Amino acid sequence: GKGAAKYGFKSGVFPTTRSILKSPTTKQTDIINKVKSPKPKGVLGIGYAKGVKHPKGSHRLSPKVNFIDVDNLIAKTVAEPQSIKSSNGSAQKVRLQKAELRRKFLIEAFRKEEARLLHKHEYLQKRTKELEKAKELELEKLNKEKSSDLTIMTLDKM
Amino acid sequence: TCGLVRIRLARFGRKNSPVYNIVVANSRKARDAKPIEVLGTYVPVPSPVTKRELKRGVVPIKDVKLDFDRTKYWIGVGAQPSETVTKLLRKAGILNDAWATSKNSNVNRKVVFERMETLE
Amino acid sequence: PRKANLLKSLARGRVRTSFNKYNLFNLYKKGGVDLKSKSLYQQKWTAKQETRAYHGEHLTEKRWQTVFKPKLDSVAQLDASLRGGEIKETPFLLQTFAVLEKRLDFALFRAMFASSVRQARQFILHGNVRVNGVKIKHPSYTLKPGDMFSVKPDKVLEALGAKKPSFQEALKIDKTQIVLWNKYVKEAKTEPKEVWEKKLENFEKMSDSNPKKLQFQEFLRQYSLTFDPKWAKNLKYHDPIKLSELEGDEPKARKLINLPWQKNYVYGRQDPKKPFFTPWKPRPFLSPFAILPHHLEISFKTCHAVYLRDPVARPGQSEVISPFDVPVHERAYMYYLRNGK
Amino acid sequence: STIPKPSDQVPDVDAFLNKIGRNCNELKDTFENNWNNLFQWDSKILKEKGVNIQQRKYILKQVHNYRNNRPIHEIKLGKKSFFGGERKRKAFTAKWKAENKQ
Amino acid sequence: RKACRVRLTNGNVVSAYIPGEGHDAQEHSIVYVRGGRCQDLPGVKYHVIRGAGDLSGVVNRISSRSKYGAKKPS
Amino acid sequence: FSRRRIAYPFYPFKKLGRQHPKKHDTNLKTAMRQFLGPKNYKGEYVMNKYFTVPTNHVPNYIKPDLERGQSLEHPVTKKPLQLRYDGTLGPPPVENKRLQNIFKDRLLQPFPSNPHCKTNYVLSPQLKQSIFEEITVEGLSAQQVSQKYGLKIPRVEAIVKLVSVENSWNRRNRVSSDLKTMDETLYRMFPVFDSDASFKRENLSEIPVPQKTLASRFLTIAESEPFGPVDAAHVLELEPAVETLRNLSTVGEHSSGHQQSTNKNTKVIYGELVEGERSQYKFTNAKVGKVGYRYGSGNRDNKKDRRIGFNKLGQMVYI
RNA sequence: UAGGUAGUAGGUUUAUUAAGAGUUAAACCUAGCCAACGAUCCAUAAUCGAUAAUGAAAGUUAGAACGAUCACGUUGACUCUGAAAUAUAGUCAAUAUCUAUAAGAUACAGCAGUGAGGAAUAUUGGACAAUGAUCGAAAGAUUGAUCCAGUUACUUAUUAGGAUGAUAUAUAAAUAUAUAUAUAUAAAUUGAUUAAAAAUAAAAUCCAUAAAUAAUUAAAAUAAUGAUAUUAAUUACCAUAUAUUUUUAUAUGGAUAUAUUUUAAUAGUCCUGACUAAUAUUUGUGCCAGCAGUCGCGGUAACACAAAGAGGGC
Ligand SMILES: [K+]
Ligand SMILES: [K+]
Ligand SMILES: [K+]
Ligand SMILES: [K+]
Ligand SMILES: [K+]
Ligand SMILES: [Mg+2]
Ligand SMILES: [Mg+2]
Ligand SMILES: [Mg+2]
Ligand SMILES: [Mg+2]
Ligand SMILES: [Mg+2]
Ligand SMILES: [Mg+2]
Ligand SMILES: [Mg+2]
Ligand SMILES: [Mg+2]
Ligand SMILES: [Mg+2]
Ligand SMILES: [Mg+2]
Ligand SMILES: [Mg+2]
Ligand SMILES: [Mg+2]
Ligand SMILES: [Mg+2]
Ligand SMILES: [Mg+2]
Ligand SMILES: [Mg+2]
Ligand SMILES: [Mg+2]
Ligand SMILES: [Mg+2]
Ligand SMILES: [Mg+2]
Ligand SMILES: [Mg+2]
Ligand SMILES: [Mg+2]
Ligand SMILES: [Mg+2]
Ligand SMILES: [Mg+2]
Ligand SMILES: [Mg+2]
Ligand SMILES: [Mg+2]
Ligand SMILES: [Mg+2]
Repeated sequence: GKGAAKYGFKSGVFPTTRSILKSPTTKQTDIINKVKSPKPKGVLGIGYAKGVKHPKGSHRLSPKVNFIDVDNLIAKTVAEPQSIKSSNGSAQKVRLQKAELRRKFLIEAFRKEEARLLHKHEYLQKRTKELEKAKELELEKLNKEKSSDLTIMTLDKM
Repeated sequence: TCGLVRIRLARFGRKNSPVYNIVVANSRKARDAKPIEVLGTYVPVPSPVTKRELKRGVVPIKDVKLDFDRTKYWIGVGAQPSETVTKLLRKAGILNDAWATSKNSNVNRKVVFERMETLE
Repeated sequence: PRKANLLKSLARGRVRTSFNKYNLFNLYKKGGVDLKSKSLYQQKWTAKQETRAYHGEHLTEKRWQTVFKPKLDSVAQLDASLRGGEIKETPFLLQTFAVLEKRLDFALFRAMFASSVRQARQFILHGNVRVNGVKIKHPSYTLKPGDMFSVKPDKVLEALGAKKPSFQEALKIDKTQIVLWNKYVKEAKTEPKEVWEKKLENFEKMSDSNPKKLQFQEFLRQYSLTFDPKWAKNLKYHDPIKLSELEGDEPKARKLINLPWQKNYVYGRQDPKKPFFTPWKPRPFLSPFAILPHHLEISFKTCHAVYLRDPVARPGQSEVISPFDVPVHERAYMYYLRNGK
Repeated sequence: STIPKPSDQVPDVDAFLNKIGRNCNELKDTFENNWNNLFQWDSKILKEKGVNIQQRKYILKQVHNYRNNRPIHEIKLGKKSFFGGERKRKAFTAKWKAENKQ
Repeated sequence: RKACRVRLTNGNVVSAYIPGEGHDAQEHSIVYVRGGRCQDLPGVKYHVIRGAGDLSGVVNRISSRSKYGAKKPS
Repeated sequence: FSRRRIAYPFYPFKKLGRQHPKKHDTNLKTAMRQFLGPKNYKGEYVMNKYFTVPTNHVPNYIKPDLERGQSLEHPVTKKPLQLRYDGTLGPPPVENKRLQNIFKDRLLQPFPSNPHCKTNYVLSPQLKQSIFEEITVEGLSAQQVSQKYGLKIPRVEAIVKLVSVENSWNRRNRVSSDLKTMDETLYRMFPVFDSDASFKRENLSEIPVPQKTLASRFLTIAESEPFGPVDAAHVLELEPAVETLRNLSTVGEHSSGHQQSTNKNTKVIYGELVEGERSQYKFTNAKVGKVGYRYGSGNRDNKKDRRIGFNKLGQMVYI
């Protein structure tokens, strides 16, 4: 139907993509700074102003964001076997191989996701600065006086 | 297959022309219900090779599209592949011989072509 | 497809994509489409009647309406402004039926590999057509720019060649040919001088359109152009044919026939195993329809063709071959845009 | 594949058809005690010989087992409880406890 | 103009026009009623279908047979 | 106002008079016999000026308007012959001036009512070999051969492809006498292409007309401000038209600039093949959110626009 | 439907819960809260989409099919277990039926099927081969999920034959190549007497393919397993070698009597006064019979009724 136009004429839907990292990481410095920034007040403010009692039984401030330390996430989720146990049994060997592959996969997933997130912030920052510079250049060309401008009547003094 | 999160084929297409989505799904949901994620596609019918190609030595190819990175993540968090999906992942080189069974264990069968990773 | 009924009716006078004799007369006597005095609906209906008769008549109206594309494709010459000559208007609306030209059956007709679109469909359906080396047996297969398609040579010769006469039909032509040959040997022998004098005068009005004069010069070198009584004496009378005696026995018949032009074979049956008139000659009335398409490159020696592009409209020309003028196509386009409303 | 060799427990096809069970001893005339026929005939040939769907698939499964040195002992198909299937067990048991023990 | 009062299976009583030349409709005859009014008869807003139920097709109808429940002559 | 109109010839013809009751003839049938002329014992129409093909590279297309329906001529002298009161054919009383000086354009126009349809020029067997030998042996680019002989690049590429097929056919003696006879006959029916003749040369500056540009935008600028093709291209947010022409000339397989390598960046895996396996698995890397069959997509099977395609074997398959 | 609300609106405290709250229960306070931009009440309805229909579009319609969500499993309430259930469970009651007559069992909105209702919607089918689900260490078992087939023009698509084709005889000396072949005689269906046609329509001629027949035979699935299935497709004596985009071609080993299986083509339905495509006319009826979406038609030359001819759509 007409609705498909809004989505590239794609008919049907896919399940929403899950996020490997469910919270921001401790290396996403940009986000960490924003939450630490003082909250605004006034017309466009957020929070209870000084001297304004908050509702009894309610928390005055918002809960602190939980930043994930990928090193700690990896240490608690896919910890390595503490001892090199004797896997002489056929089933023990299969389990050891499967556990090793699973640990390799999930550690690569968490570290690739963190890298992607950090690399995406840098790319956006670079792209925005470029766009800003290009806009200034474009605007400067627009403001540049051409010879044709002499034929445009003007009343600058008035 | 066990667990609550399984990697299995969901059937699409028409009668007598099956195609499949490779999906991560809750064990209890319907086979063709919208899954957690769609990892790829499996077309079971091999591409037909012409008479000349056959003598030339061309082997029919079954085509699978798969997100290799996302699939590894789901194996990492304990998702359990179905038997057919297991065969596909072992052929792709994502899973290894630790996932083979006694009935399909090709312990002694000659390799005519070795898994080759290329760019195209 | 739509059943073929009364396609070549002279009263209706519809023009079809064929080389048929009756279809040539309908085209000859048409004298354009009359659109005067008709209301807008009547004009559109008439345009639809005429155009659809030629462009894809075998397609059902409902299928055609689905196939019909409102978007027409033209080209922009980027040097026009750098020429200085009076520019011509592009006939955009002659692209109304261009969507059909990419069909395999239409492509065969435009390549002159079949005598009509209907025959092209049967060639495709019977397994005689290949596209890019693969046998395609669906007339509705759509070609893409660069595709090469081929037709079995025997089928193309049967479409562009004369009809094979039957043994009985060709055996009555030889009987008459022998009678009219023995009359030329009785007039050459009774008064040889006049016949040779007439013979020389005929060769003056040949105009070079008749290659027989070129061959005749060879014959005059095989024997100043002065009369020779040895000629009349050399002439011999062929023996009459008893149709009943040699009836049902072709080898016998093709051993009792020996004419100066047709030797040891019945008329049109030099090789009865071939599916066409032998020796091969073009079908009657081929010149009026022999049009070389701008969108196909044809190799008649091998019966191969390449689909260069989809037909396009350019200043002063449309690559869509049509017997109808732009005003008729404009009315037809107006009809299908609104689904005949 | 290849033709396995007769053993002491399964000397001939008739012994093979008796060990697997599932009434497969009623096909002894189809095979004619020919060892090679049992290990060469595929489903298409067995279907042409009148073997029904269930039996021919079962034989081919046991032929593969024999070829791989896996046991060919009869495994029985499932059967409903004496007191009936779960959906009709409450009713059956109620009518069986009022006609046996009152 | 031949008409008929009919009690529909939903309890509504209507007046239906009987089309065609000649009809065998009587009281208690099972009829099928479709939409369509008889312009010159006020209050007759429906038509009975010829060749359905107990109403037979028009006898000896040659043209437009499908509209009068007449089967094709061999 | 509209009524059924029997398609009588627009030109004058001899209508039927009083008829014997058993003839049961029609005025359309008698008009056709007059167009065709007498039919000989061999089933031919020798008196009709269209029965036989031209052999001088000049198409013989119907000209009913210019000859006023007179289609009969002497089979050897090509001199007009018309029907007389006696029922015989003889010289016309007055020569037809409309048939002696025909415009060059009309000669190539097959249909009287459509002057926008013209026949194409046939390429001589020599020019084709020259083009074949320059692209393949000398190594010239299709752009060069196109700009040299005045042929569009797609046609140049097609000639190379077809000449290759004629060499294989001639190398295996597959071109029979009948095929040679037919080819020559058809060659002598069409006007031969002349690379030198400027009018015969094909335009080489044509580009497809986009749709966004098809609209008419107007800008009011200063009276002495220069505005050119490049400025217009920026306004319409399209590459310059000259650039489009240049990019369309580098598409030929033998043309300069032909390049295709930016796509060789998709990881592919070819699964191990073991003895006895009848097929090989090929895995192509994809991205979640793009790959897969979508859920709840529109079913078109019961709709007029149901998608129909063709597989590698040419078999019709539903998509 | 104009007033509604009385745990109603708010405050405080306890109980209960993993958890907020008149959410529930208890207590004590304040007099609030909603409402003509529609409260309360009544009626009706499962909701929606990157689904379907339509339109230039904004929109409108549907909610069958595909997918998402909710609710329910004859009706009501309650309880147990549990992370989660007022569970298709259990308890009690209601309605109906049944047999074993018990503080009994059953409730087809699971599949197939039957009666009823209705204008109207199908098999009491096959298989677990595939994809899944459950149990099992495994071997395996189960699966009306599912996959297949059956019924039904309900919808869509492909195919459902091309080229040639206005007559038949008799006719004509006794090979530098002819050639506008020419005469007689008979025959010629419906309409019509010329712009009145039916009609290239038919037959006939040429050449095909489908099916059949024969051989062969993928793929769905492999370690093995194929319900569909008398598989699709291909090939036309079969096999082989060489050359040979394809394809073609030659030659070979075996195979029949120099050739090699056979061979087609019966569409319906509506309409022709105008809107609205339909000019070749004619017969019956006579404001009757009937037709009709709108205007209207029919009272003896009816283009409109009922038909023949011819014609126009799909
Ligand atoms: K359309
Ligand atoms: K209200
Ligand atoms: K339903
Ligand atoms: K199963
Ligand atoms: K009709
Ligand atoms: Mg288990
Ligand atoms: Mg009527
Ligand atoms: Mg009209
Ligand atoms: Mg509280
Ligand atoms: Mg309350
Ligand atoms: Mg209280
Ligand atoms: Mg309801
Ligand atoms: Mg809605
Ligand atoms: Mg639904
Ligand atoms: Mg709604
Ligand atoms: Mg349903
Ligand atoms: Mg419930
Ligand atoms: Mg309930
Ligand atoms: Mg309950
Ligand atoms: Mg019920
Ligand atoms: Mg049911
Ligand atoms: Mg009923
Ligand atoms: Mg069953
Ligand atoms: Mg008569
Ligand atoms: Mg067949
Ligand atoms: Mg098999
Ligand atoms: Mg009358
Ligand atoms: Mg009318
Ligand atoms: Mg009438
Ligand atoms: Mg009639």
